[PDB]
Formats: sequence, structure tokens, C-alpha cells
Amino acid sequence: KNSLALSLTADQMVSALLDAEPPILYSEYDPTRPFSEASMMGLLTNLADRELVHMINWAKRVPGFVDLTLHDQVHLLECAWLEILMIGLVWRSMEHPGKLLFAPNLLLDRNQGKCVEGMVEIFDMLLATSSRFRMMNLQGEEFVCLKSIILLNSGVYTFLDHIHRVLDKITDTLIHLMAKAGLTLQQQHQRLAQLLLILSHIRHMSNKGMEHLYSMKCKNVVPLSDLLLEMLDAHR
Amino acid sequence: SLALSLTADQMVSALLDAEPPILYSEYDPTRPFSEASMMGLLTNLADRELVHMINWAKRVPGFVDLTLHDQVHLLECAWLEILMIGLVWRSMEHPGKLLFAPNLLLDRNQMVEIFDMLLATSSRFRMMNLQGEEFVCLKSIILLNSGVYTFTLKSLEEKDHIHRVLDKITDTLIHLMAKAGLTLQQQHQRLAQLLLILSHIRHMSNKGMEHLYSMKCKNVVPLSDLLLEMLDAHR
Amino acid sequence: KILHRLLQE
Amino acid sequence: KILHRLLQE
Ligand SMILES: CCCCOC(=O)c1ccccc1C(=O)OCc1ccccc1
Ligand SMILES: CCCCOC(=O)c1ccccc1C(=O)OCc1ccccc1
Repeated sequence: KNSLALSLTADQMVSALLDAEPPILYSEYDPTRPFSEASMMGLLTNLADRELVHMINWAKRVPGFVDLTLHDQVHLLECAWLEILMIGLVWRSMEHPGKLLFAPNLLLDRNQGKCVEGMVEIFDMLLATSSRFRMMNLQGEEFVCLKSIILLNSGVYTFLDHIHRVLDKITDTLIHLMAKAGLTLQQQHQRLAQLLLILSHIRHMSNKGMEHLYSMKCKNVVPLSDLLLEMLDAHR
Repeated sequence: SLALSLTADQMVSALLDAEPPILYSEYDPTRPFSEASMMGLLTNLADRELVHMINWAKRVPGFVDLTLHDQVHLLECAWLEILMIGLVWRSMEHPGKLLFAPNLLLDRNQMVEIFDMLLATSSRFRMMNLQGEEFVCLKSIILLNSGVYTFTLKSLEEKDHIHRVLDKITDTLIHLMAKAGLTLQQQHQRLAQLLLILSHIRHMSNKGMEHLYSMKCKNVVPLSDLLLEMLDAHR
Repeated sequence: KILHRLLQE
Repeated sequence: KILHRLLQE
């Protein structure tokens, strides 16, 4: 009944999260750069479909997650999935100003977002977020904490204590990493706030991206996997 | 910028002093209402609260330091989030109900998904025992933060000032919690708890903005010119 | 814009 | 739901 998650030390939490990390996947090995709605949306939905499978098995390895009922696990993943793909994308792209690293063999700039109708806006938001993370010098250890926070937080009010204690535990872990990195107390709480405010922006982008995927579903630009359709359908 | 020189207590005072009023709705328990005309009550009320919000924003430290262009943008992005958090704050002392106005207290039975989310958020405020000094800080954070990432080197200077004011509001939040006798660990935990609420509020706002759009298309609920322009800004 | 004007007033 | 199944794998 008591969750192992709360009994973990900060270092144990960090190592558990680092070890749960999914791998960076590749897209198709074609030399052409996507300049059509169809090709680009095909590559992106294909990539999302594969990353989703990894995300599902990552989530089970986030301390405290498997202590939830299956229905609550379903709800959290349904609410958070696009936010999680997006933060992953933004993180990957950090060392590439102006570009989104969808995959090591698929690095896109805004001029290709200009192609797909209604996409460049989301593209630009993602780029701004990436730039923000770069300027804050976000660390990998901080990144994985933020990602788990998204997983546990996004659908938590729509339930809706265990999750709240786990969320507190992750906050303790972020502060721990910041102290360990040598920040003063003032820098610690200021940095914590800065990172969490960005989560609001990521939620905004997910909402916009969900709209976009919906119009894409209705325009039938490209077939979507049943998994991707169900994750979309969850947001009704 | 006088904003950057305020102490925490001065920040709280400035914000508290600048609080807009709670308004009344045209609700009449003796008059029949359709789903549409009940919605008309709420959009009419929102329209009037907006007018007050715009004038409140001018009193948020740092806000008028910004260009008119940037002020317009921040309000266009944040207005519904701000209305919503105000609504949830008001409803905190009314379990299961939303207090749109002193004469209009509604349960979920009497859009239902958004209503439920708002109720969940009010429930959360109660769980946390949110303080009024904390509430005014959160509301100013929304105003400054929601549109900051959707704006030359000149336009980048504007963002820097906003981030500086945001940091000051964080300092103020910590100050408030410290004075309340929370440990350092508890201060960080609570700060995080409060800021995560902002994610849910952004979510509810996005959802509401889409239902506002469909209300426009159905043309049955009256919408003010100001609401229509605000709606337009979100494209 | 209405908001633009109200902000100037 | 497919998600139901994959969470169980
Ligand atoms: C909106 C289509 C969603 C497809 O998901 C992806 O393209 C995707 C795949 C792998 C990693 C991240 C993403 C992602 O963040 O998509 C975000 C996105 C979605 C639509 C338009 C722009 C970006
Ligand atoms: C009124 C335009 C936004 C659409 O309405 C909602 O999203 C909504 C739905 C159910 C309950 C409340 C709202 C809502 O927007 O509440 C915000 C509000 C705040 C003050 C006065 C009226 C509405």
C-alpha cells in the first residue's frame, strides 16, 4: 500500500529517472527534406507512434507511477502524451538553435514548418522553448525531473494524495540537483519557479498541437495509427 | 522601473490595493433561463470584468513599463486564465459550487467538463489553504508569463524585463511562505504546488477558448465586441 | 482594437 | 483501448 517512491533518496530518484530514459529514435533514411504536408506529417506521425510505445514503458519506470490503478495510469498518459513528446523534442533540440531535432537524421527549421498548414506557429513556440532551455543551461537531470512532473501533474486535478506526495518528492529532487550544482538558496527557488512556469507554456503548445492533429485527422492528410487516433480521441 | 525596487511587502500591498471588484450578474431567480441565456449571463459578466481587468493590469508593477504592443499581447493571451483564477478564488469557500457573482452561485447540474475542472481547481485551493496574498501574486504571474514566449534585439529587452519582474514575484511568494513559518523544504514544495496550478489553468483556458469559438459560430449567445476581438486574437 | 484603446485611456 | 494493453505488456 505504501509506495516505494517516497522512500527513495534524491540520488536514487535521479538514477531511477535517468535509467528509465527512452532512446532517441531515427526517422526514415531518405535524403530528401520534407516540403509537403503529406511527407512531413507522415514522418512525424510515424515517429510519434514509435516514441509513444517507448513512452508507455518509460512511464511504468517512473517511481510511484505503477502504484496507481491501470485506469489512473491510462488517464495520466492520455492527458500528458503530447506534452511529453514535446518536452523531449525541445530537450533534443537545445544544442541546435533555430532547429527542431525530431531525430538525428531529421533536423527541421521553420521554413519546413511553413509547408504544413497551421504548423509554423507551433514550430515557433517549440523553438522559443528550446532557446529558453538553452539560455537557462537546463541539465539532463533537471530535464528528466520536469518530464516526470508533467506525467504526474497534467491529469491530476481531473481525477481528483499519493500523486501529490510524489510530486513533492520530485520538487525535493530538483532543489537537490540545484544545490548540488552550487546554486545559492535564492538562485534555487528562482530557478525552480522559472522551470515550472515553462510547464505552462508546454501545456499551451500541447493544446495547440492537439487541435492541429485533429484538423489533420479530419482533412485525412495521412492515415494515423489506431494508437495515435485513440490518444487524440481521449482529448475529445 | 520602480517595480524592480519594491520590497516584497510593498509588492503585496501594491497588488492587494489594485484588486478589481466582484460584480453582479443580471440573474433573476424568477426569470426562466435557457442553456443559451444562462451562457449570456456569463459572457455579459465576463465582458464587464474584462474592463476592470484591463485597468488592474496597469497597476501590476512593471506592466506599463512595456510597450503598448506588448501590453496588448499579454492581455490577449492571459485574459481568460485571469478570469478563471479569479472565479476559482471566489468559489473557494463554496464546495461544489462556482460563485460567478454574489447573486449567482452555481453547482455543476444547474461546458460541464470545464465547470468540473474549475471545481477541481477550487477544491485544490482549499486543500492547500491558498492565501489571498498568494492569490494576487499568482494572478500577476499569469499576466506576465502566459504570453512571454509568443512575442530585433530591441524586442528581446522587453522579455528580459518581464523575467526580472517574474523573479521578483517569486521572491515575494517565498517571503510570504517564510513569514508563515514554513520550513525551507515546505517553502519549495508549496511554491511548486502553486505554479503547477498554472498549467491546469492554462489548460482550462485553452478549452474555454474553443467553446467560446463554437458559441460564436452558433450565434445564439450574445458576445460583446471586446470578447469577439479577444477571441479573434487567439485565432 | 478595443483593448488597444482601453490600454491607452 | 490499445494503451490499456500496452501498459500491461
Ligand atoms: C501535431 C502532430 C503530432 C505528431 O507528433 C510529432 O510530430 C512528434 C513526433 C516525435 C516527437 C515529437 C513530436 C511532436 O512534438 O510533434 C509536435 C508537433 C505536432 C504538430 C505540429 C508541430 C509539432
Ligand atoms: C466565457 C468565455 C469562456 C468560456 O466559458 C468557460 O470556459 C467556462 C465554462 C464553465 C464555467 C466557467 C467558464 C468560464 O469561462 O469561467 C470564467 C469566467 C469568469 C468570470 C465570469 C464568467 C466566466
